[PDB]
Amino acid sequence: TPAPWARLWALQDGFANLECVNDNYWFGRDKSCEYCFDEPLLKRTDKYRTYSKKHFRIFREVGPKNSYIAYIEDHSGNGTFVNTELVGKGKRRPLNNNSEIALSLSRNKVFVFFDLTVDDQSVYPKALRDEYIMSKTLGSGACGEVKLAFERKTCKKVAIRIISKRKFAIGLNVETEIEILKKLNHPCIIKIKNFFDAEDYYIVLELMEGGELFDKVVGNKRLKEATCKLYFYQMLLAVQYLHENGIIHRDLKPENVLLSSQEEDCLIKITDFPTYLAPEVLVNRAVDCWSLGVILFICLSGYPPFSEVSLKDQITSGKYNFIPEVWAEVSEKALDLVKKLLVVDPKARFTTEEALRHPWLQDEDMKRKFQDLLSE
Amino acid sequence: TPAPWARLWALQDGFANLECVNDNYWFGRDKSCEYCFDEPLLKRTDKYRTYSKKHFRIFREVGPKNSYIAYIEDHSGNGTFVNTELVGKGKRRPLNNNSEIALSLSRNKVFVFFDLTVDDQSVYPKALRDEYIMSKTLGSGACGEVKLAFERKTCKKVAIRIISKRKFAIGLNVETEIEILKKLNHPCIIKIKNFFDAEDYYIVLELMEGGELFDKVVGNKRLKEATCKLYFYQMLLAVQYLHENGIIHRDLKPENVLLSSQEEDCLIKITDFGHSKILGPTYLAPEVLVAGYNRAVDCWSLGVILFICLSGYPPFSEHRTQVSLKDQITSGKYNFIPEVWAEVSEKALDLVKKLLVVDPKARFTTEEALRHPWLQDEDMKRKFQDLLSE
Repeated sequence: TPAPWARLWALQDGFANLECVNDNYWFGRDKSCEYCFDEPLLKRTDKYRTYSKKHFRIFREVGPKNSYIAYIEDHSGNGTFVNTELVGKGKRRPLNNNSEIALSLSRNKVFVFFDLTVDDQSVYPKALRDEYIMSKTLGSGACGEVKLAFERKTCKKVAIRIISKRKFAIGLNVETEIEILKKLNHPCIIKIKNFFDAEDYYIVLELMEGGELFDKVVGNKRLKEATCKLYFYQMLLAVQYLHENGIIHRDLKPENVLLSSQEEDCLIKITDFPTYLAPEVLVNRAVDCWSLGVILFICLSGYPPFSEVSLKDQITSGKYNFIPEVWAEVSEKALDLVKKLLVVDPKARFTTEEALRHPWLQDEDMKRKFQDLLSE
Repeated sequence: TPAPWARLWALQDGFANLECVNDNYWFGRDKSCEYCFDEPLLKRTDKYRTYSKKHFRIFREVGPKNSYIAYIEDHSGNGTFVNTELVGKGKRRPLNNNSEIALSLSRNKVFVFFDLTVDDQSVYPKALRDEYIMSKTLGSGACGEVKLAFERKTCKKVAIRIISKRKFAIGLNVETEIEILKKLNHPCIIKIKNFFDAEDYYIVLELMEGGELFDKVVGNKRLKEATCKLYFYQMLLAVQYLHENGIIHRDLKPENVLLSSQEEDCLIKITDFGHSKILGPTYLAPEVLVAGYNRAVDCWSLGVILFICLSGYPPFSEHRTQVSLKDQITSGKYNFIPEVWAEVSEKALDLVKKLLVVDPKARFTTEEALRHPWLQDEDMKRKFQDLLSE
């Protein structure tokens, strides 16, 4: 009934392949061994007599996070070698995937071990795997694991984020909340494509092939002012839409402003509902507006307005780090808007509506560009 | 020169095992194929003629998180089957580890594919792997990945947490900060066993075999008052030590009170205190929901951890009638269920109350807690001392 957690592969003929289902396997000549060097083929060998009555064992054990770890334990006298190195008499070590087991001699390769407790797709609710193929981890979010997946038949990439129900289990909520987000229909917002419920919550989301605004801005590179304008415009529309649907972001940053292609001109899409923390929080819509200011500052300049006395002191006093050499090539209007957005007092800070009316954004050409991309 | 990213395993004799080094492999009868069904052994077969000139390909591709993803693409007419299911003519799909490749017939198993992009040792800085064997992921922290590891020779379990230097790369800091935490020497605090620096920061920490206080307290189970007392005593010593070394926790909760074995009586160890400083709510103090008093914050937290330990439920929760969680906390009216508390001592309840006081100036300090009657148990104190010998 149970699925195998490991395959052992015989390298020399006169050895059987093993598929590990039980928790423990002894290898040796002894009749009592779960895996016995007894096959009358192997018996005529002289190196056969180099192997011990009870040579070595492979086994599982519960991992500190309810996981499973495979170990090998050498009990031989002429040695059990793993990837060339001797384990040793009475000694014990973890068994990595694709390990080589040699016996009596380092050169004498016998088995290759494969851990199946990896990709191990049984780990997921069947309803989900019937629909998707779970792939690599894409990152560690504010929720938990976001993993790559593929639609079984179309073979389309999707992102699946995984949150643990154990996380709130001391003393359900998400099910109603998902449906509200699911109804949302706008081309600059991430679509919540699907939703599953097992021991964990799985939330299938559309995957953005272009990745994060962050990457276009890390390493002292900067974006053409017009590209900044395009992106920020879209960011304003996005945030406003959220605000109008009673959602406040609270954690807007380049790593969750997503781009839709490797083309410079393209659709921005927002996700996930301290350099970026508002000063008033360091002491609710204004919060997102401060964030955009920062995102804007970084886009135009290629460096952050506040970096590492304290980072907190700089923010609460609202004296952003202004480098003339970097800003000289940026427009007066662009600089102006940034300043309006980076205002300590939230009652003074520009609102998104005020930002959209700001002169810097009065570009009927880039507005048309945005409209074009919606056709794309 | 390059290491193989996959092994293919021949299931039928008259087929070679393949070790994938190149980015693309075509399988087929055709001479041009990187893997050719041509061996004069295989040629006499009748099912040999069921295979296509250009049957299928296996290949790599760069993944979104700088990853590599292995795909199979069927180009046959009689089919390429993967784990029983037909891929299909012109079709393409990802190749999971331990996949079975059949050809022409579902039953006709030929290859088993093994992905080697499965945790490899060489992804990490050599200095580290010379010392440790990297194992399974233990979780995703406030830092990044915490993984299981083993000391190369002793074979002792350790936890290694991995943080990315790319994370702050827009516009080093951690190196000086680590040394301060490294000097800390108290049995109820996690020891920072070692530290490495490559493209990523690796921080080797001691692994707690008992996991999180959280697990012993989730699902309506509760702990014997004496076990609460043992744990909480240790928690007080731990927090006091931190406070005396100028570190305020700010995020004390069951998920970061660690236990040292599956035995009920055992060492508690605390974590994420400067790990909640390396990067820069049931447990949030009411005053934070509204200088050297920032300590009260940790003291409120312990009251909560204490409440939960003795009762098996939280002092403040979310319910659709009692309005906000914030309202309950700021007004300090914890949810008291007589049926649950009847078996808990008066003194224990007393201390909880002293810790759960809205005004920080009134709240018990850790010194005040330790002098509280509930904790005047010379027997449990001796127990603690015993475990230090263990």
